[PDB]
Amino acid sequence: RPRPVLRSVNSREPSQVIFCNRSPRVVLPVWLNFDGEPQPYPTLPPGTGRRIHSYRGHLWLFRDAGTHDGLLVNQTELFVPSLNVDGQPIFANITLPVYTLKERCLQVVRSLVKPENYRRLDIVRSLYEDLEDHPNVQKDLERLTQER
Amino acid sequence: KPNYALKFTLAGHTKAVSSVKFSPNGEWLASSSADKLIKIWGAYDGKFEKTISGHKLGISDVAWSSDSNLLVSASDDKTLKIWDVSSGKCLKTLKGHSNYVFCCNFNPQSNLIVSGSFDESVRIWDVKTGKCLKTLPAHSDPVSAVHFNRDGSLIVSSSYDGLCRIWDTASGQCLKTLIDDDNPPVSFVKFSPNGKYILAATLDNTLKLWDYSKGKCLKTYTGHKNEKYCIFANFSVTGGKWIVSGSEDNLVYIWNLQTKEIVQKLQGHTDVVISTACHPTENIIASAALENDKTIKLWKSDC
Amino acid sequence: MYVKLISSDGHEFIVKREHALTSGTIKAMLSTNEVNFREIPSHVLSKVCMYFTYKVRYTNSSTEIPEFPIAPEIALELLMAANFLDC
Amino acid sequence: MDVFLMIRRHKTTIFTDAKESSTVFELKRIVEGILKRPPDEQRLYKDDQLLDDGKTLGECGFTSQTARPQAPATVGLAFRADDTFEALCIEPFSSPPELPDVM
Ligand SMILES: Cc1ncsc1-c1ccc(CNC(=O)[C@@H]2C[C@@H](O)CN2C(=O)[C@@H](NC(=O)CCCCCCCCCC(=O)NCCN2CCN(Cc3cccc(-c4ccc(N5CCN(C)CC5)c(NC(=O)C5=C(C(F)(F)F)CC(=O)N=C5)c4)c3)CC2)C(C)(C)C)cc1
Ligand code: NA
Repeated sequence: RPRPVLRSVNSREPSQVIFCNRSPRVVLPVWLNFDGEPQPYPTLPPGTGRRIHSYRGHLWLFRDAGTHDGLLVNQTELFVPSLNVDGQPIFANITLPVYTLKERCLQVVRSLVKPENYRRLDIVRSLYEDLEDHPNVQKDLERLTQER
Repeated sequence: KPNYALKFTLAGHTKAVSSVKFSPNGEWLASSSADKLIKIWGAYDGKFEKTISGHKLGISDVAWSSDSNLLVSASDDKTLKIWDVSSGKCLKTLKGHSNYVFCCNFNPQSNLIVSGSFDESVRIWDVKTGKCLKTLPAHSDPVSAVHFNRDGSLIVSSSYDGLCRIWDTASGQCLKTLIDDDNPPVSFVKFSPNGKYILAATLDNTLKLWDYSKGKCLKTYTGHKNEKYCIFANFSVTGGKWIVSGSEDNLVYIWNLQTKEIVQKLQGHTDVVISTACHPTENIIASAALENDKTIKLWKSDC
Repeated sequence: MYVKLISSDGHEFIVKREHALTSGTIKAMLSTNEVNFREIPSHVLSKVCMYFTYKVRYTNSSTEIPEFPIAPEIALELLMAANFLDC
Repeated sequence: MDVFLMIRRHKTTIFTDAKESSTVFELKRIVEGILKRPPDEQRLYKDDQLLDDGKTLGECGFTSQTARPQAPATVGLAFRADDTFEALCIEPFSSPPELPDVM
C-alpha cells in the first residue's frame, strides 16, 4: 500500500504565524516542501519569537538546531498554518517535550562524548547503540506516516 | 513538419548558459551565462566573435536593440547594463532593482528598456540617460519575463504569482491580467510577432497561446517537461509556423502552432534547455542549457 | 498512596505511587509497598525521583517546560538507571 | 505558586509538593499522613533553622523559583517524644565516581 508523503499542500493561501520559542534550545524550524523534503529555515534563540509569513496547509516541524533533538509545537510534532481570522496571527508555541529520562540522559552523554568515543564508555552494547542512534527528522516523518 | 538538425555546438561558457538571442539584423547570436559573461557568436556558423564582461555576478538575460548596436543584460548583481556591441563598452548601468534582475527587453524604438526582477517589480528605463522612469510593483512574486508589443505601447510581464499582466507603457497602469482556472507560476510570456497574441508558459508543463484582446486562450501545448525552471519559448515564423521551447528532459520541443502537435524533438543537450531563440529571417534555432551542459546549439531546417 | 524505593546504599525515597509507576520496572517489582534496588545508589535514585516529579508535573501541561538538568558527573549512571527502569 | 520538596530525616527522603502559601504546620500534616507521627512530634528545618509552625513556606524561603519539580528544596525533619528531642540528622547521598576520561 502506498504510504502518504507528509508534505505541504500547495494552496497559495497566505497565513501569518508567530514562531514562539518557549524552549531553552536554539530552535531550527523545518518546512516540508511540496515533495515532502525537509528544508531548514533560520534559527530562533531561546526566549525569542518572530512573526513570519507561511501558507495554509503547509507543514512545519521544529528541532534543536545543534543536536536535532525533536521539539513540540502547540503540543504536537507538526504545525500546519490555517486561515487567519479577524486579523490575528497564528501562534506556533515551540516547547520542549517531556523527554523520557533515558533520552534526556542520552542527550547529555552525547553532548559530552565524541561519537568516536562512545564505545570507550563502560556500559552495555545496547546503550552504545542507543547513543549512536542520533535524533533524526526522518524518524518522526516515518512515525507520523505510520500513524495516519 | 520542419526538419531541424544540429549544425553547431558553441562551448565557450564555463557555467550554465541562461539566454541566447539573435540580433535583429540576423548576423549575431548573443549568449549570457552564470559565468558573468556575454559572448557574441556568428549567427550562421557559430564562430566566436567576442566576450563582453563587466557584471559582478551571473547574468540571467540579454536583449538586442532594434538596430543591433546595443545589448542590455540583466544580472544577479541587481543591475542591468547597456553595452555597445561593437566596442564591448558598458554604456550604462541601470540601478534601482533591489534584488536579482531576471529579464530584459528593448522596445521597438529602443529608447526604453523593460526589466523584471526577483524584487517583484517591472521597471521601465530611459536608454539615453539610464534613469529609471517607472516602477510597476503590482506583481506579488518574482517577475520571470517582460516583453514590449509591436509598437511599444504595451508591456506584458509574467510572474510566479500566477498572473500575466499587460501594462500601458505610457502611464504604467496595468490594463489587464490573464489567468486560467489554476494559478501556477508563469515562467515565460511574450507577444506574438504578429501582435495579436501572447504566448505564456506555466510551471505545470504547459504553454498557452492567448488572444489578449479577448482574454481567451486559443491553444495549448504540452508533452514537454517544465515544472522548475523558467524556460524561454518562441514563435518560429520564417518557414512554417511553430512554437519552440526548451524542456527539463534536455530536449528542444517544436509544436505545430495550429494543431498543437509536437512535430519535432531535438536531442543533444545534456541538461535543462533553459533558452531557445529563433533567427529573424532563416530557419535557425539556438538553444542553451544549464550547468551539466553549458553549451549553445544551433539547429537548421528547410522549413 | 505512597511507595518506598530503597537505594543500594539503604536510602529510602518515599514518592507518590503514581510517580513511581512511571517506570514499568518499578511496577513489576511492586507486584509491601517497598522496592529494594540492588545496584542503583542514592545519588542516582534521588535524581530518578526528581525526574518522576518533573514528568508527572509537566506531562500534557500546555505550558513552557524547563529543561531537566543532568550534571556530567551523574549522567552515565543516570543513563544506566533510566535504561534499567525504562523511564 | 507550587513548591516541590524533599523532606529528609536520617536515610529517609519524602518527595512532596506544597504551596508558597502553605504553612509549615500543613507540611507537618502531610508528613503525618506518611510517617504516622503527629505535627507536635515534628520539627522542620531549612538548613540549620528551625521553622515556625505558623510561617508560610514562602516566608521561610521556599519559592517556586528555588523549589522546582526537577530540583526540589530540602526540608529537614526531626522527631520529638515527650521530653526527648531528636537532633536533626540527615545522611548524605552517595557520591558519583570520577568522571570518565572521554567526558
Ligand atoms: C525569519 C525566520 N526566522 C525563523 S523562520 C523565518 C522565516 C523566514 C522567511 C520566511 C519566508 N516564508 C516562507 O519561506 C514560507 C514558509 C513556508 O510556508 C513556504 N514558504 C514559501 O514562501 C513558499 N512559497 C509558496 O508556498 C507560494 C509561492 C511559491 C511558488 C511556487 C513554486 C512552484 C514550484 C517550482 C520549484 O520547485 N522551483 C524550485 C527551483 N527554483 C529554482 C529557481 N529558484 C530561484 C528563482 C525564483 C523565482 C524566479 C526565478 C527566475 C525566473 C526567470 C529567470 N530567467 C528568465 C530569463 N531567462 C532567459 C533566463 C532565466 C531566472 N534566472 C535564472 O535562473 C539564472 C540563470 C540560469 F538561467 F542559467 F539558471 C543564471 C544566472 O546567472 N542567473 C539567473 C530566475 C528563480 C527558485 C526555485 C516557497 C517560496 C518556499 C516556495 C519564512 C520564515
Ligand atoms: Na541535547
